[PDB]
Amino acid sequence: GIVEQCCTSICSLYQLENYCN
Amino acid sequence: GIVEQCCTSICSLYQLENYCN
Amino acid sequence: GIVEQCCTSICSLYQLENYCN
Amino acid sequence: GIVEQCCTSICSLYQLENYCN
Amino acid sequence: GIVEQCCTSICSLYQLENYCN
Amino acid sequence: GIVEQCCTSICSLYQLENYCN
Amino acid sequence: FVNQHLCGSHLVEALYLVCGERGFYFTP
Amino acid sequence: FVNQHLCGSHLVEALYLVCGERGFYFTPK
Amino acid sequence: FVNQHLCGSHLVEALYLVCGERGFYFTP
Amino acid sequence: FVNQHLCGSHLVEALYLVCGERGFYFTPK
Amino acid sequence: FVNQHLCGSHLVEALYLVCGERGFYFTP
Amino acid sequence: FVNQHLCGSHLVEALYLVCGERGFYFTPK
Ligand SMILES: [Zn+2]
Ligand SMILES: [Zn+2]
Repeated sequence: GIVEQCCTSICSLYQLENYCN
Repeated sequence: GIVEQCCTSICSLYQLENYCN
Repeated sequence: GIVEQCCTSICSLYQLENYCN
Repeated sequence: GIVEQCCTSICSLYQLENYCN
Repeated sequence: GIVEQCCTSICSLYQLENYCN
Repeated sequence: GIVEQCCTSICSLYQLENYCN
Repeated sequence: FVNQHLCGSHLVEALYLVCGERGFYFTP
Repeated sequence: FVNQHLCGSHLVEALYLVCGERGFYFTPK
Repeated sequence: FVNQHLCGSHLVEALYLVCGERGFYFTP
Repeated sequence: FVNQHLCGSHLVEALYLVCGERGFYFTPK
Repeated sequence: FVNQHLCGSHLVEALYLVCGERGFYFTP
Repeated sequence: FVNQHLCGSHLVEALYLVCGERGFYFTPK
């Protein structure tokens, strides 16, 4: 999920936006 | 500065970019 | 919804749990 | 007590309830 | 106590030290 | 660097003050 | 309104802690 | 472990800031 | 007043940092 | 150790929310 | 002065997130 | 690296509180 993805390596702002509605 | 600009109306993350070095 | 209810008045953990998935 | 417990494994809120007050 | 003293005006660092053991 | 000096051993608030403008 | 914006940031932190594995939607 | 729990707390703050009014999906399973 | 409730959250973080190992008195 | 230090900061925030007006005592000793 | 203080705390966190490697300019 | 990223988020908060009106520069690399 999101935690596995962004807490094992740093998500950039582009990668975080993937999660907005 | 940034207090005047961003403590009464919301600054977007794109407006915050201006203060990056 | 939440902002109306919890930003104008203090919400306990019990009431915040209503907004969980 | 608390750091040993809650920093080596996740404490529930009800586990944290013990440490009030 | 501390919440009215320090959430009414900002408490400096020294004023905060008042509430350490 | 501050990250190097303060991210493995704890910097006191007095060590941090060295980094103020 | 900034006050409402900073209040949402604390609400999202509290829900994170309260909801645990379940998650939550925050639209706002 | 706990460190994933602490990270997930900064993660949700960062999502809140990034997504603004849109809001975001947060179903950790 | 969520005003003071939000403030209080910044205050305990500040106390934790200032007091370090000593701990602190938090009786609102 | 920084990790325990960062963890303490999140614990104190969580206690603040759980314990409300009762407060709490955070001795890290 | 309290609002200003609490807002500054959130701004510095947001600046950190957006500026990453580059750092930022901060003086209030 | 994530641990350094997380520590940086707390460092910035501590600096803000300690430095106050003076401000600080925080260039993490
Ligand atoms: Zn943290
Ligand atoms: Zn706040």
